Amino acid sequence: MRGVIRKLNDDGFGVLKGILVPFSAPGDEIIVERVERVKKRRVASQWKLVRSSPLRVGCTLQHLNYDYQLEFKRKKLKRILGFEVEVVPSPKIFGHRNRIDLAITKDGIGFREKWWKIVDIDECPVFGKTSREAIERLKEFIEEEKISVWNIKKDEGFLRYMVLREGKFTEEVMVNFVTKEGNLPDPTNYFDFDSIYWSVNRSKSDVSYGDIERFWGKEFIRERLDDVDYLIHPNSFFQTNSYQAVNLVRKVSELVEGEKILDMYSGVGTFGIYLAKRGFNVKGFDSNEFAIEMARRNVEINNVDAEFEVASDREVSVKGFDTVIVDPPRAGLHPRLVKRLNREKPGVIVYVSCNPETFARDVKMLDYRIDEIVALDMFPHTPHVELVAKLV
Ligand SMILES: Nc1ncnc2c1ncn2[C@@H]1O[C@H](CSCC[C@H](N)C(=O)O)[C@@H](O)[C@H]1O
Repeated sequence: MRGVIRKLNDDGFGVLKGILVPFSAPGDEIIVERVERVKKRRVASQWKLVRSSPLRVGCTLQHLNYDYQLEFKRKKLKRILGFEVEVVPSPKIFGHRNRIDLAITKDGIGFREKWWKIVDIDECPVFGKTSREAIERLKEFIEEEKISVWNIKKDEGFLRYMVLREGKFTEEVMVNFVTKEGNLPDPTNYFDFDSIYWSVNRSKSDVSYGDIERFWGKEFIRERLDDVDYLIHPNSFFQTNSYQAVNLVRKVSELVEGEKILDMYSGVGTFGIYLAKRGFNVKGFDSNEFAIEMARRNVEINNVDAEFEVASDREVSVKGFDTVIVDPPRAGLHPRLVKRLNREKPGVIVYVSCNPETFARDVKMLDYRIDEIVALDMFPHTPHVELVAKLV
């Protein structure tokens, strides 16, 4: 119950002689007051910081100097994968995030702390100054139009979330008001952003997206990575760190070989479209219809020639490609896809993953070795990292 934190575990929690301590730093001198058990482990729920570590300044690592965050990620990857992996710093570590979902509740605007309690905020520094402006306009909108907001105790109220998105390289901003059934007052006199959306979440789930009801201004905003534009819709996924996303698409384009590329699990075509712009012959697949539709829209606005189709990893053919890129969901690569890759043996596989343990698992099953690998800090202030591996 007393001692110095020696390291962080893989979720970012301080390790003191096999008790866990959240938001602690190696080198912290602490006294553990209260313990609790979380999945058969002792977790320090009340502790006293006696001496602060010199490493100190979802953001569970935000109390740590950035260089130490990167050191923690290097060490974690080496533990999981078995060897040193370079970690590329995010070009920016505040203002880098291009989407935030703010809950709008009786007792404040921000996010759940103690799930029943809201943390009220005036700005979100990882998103940047646009959030301060949106929040301040939102308060005026709510106040002057007397808008009913979420009462979390009863789960009643009209307005639930304000989701803010922006293109870091285009300066376009989209705001999306997610509500229950109702009538949203005209938001046009309160916001000056390029796109304003009203979405109605008609399910019982607490979610920060819903059915598109109306938009004012642009139907889509854009983000731009180098010379490639990507349409952003309230309901479509896009890498959340625009600055690192630039390094990620460049890195993928550098690792592929040949001319014929498969962009497997393409989503909205982040890799495939960038590669088509660079002159590759690209086909991409994803099981999500809406994502594929966005990828097709992206092909059009960039005037490239690439094809995207909806298919499951259980069925996709990998025949006839020079490089196959895979960016699988949390489950990793379907076993049938691994069999197909083993049989067809494309010259190069590029595997992108923010789940190092699943990557490590799948690579053992593939008849390939790691030729090159780097991690990109896509997720500053969290324990997560994005790996990009070239397999041959
Ligand atoms: N069983 C399956 N078969 C094919 N696609 C799947 C799948 N399960 C999930 N997906 C898709 O797998 C993708 C993983 S995220 C991939 C991100 C994409 N490369 C981008 O840059 O934006 C998602 O787009 C998801 O819709």
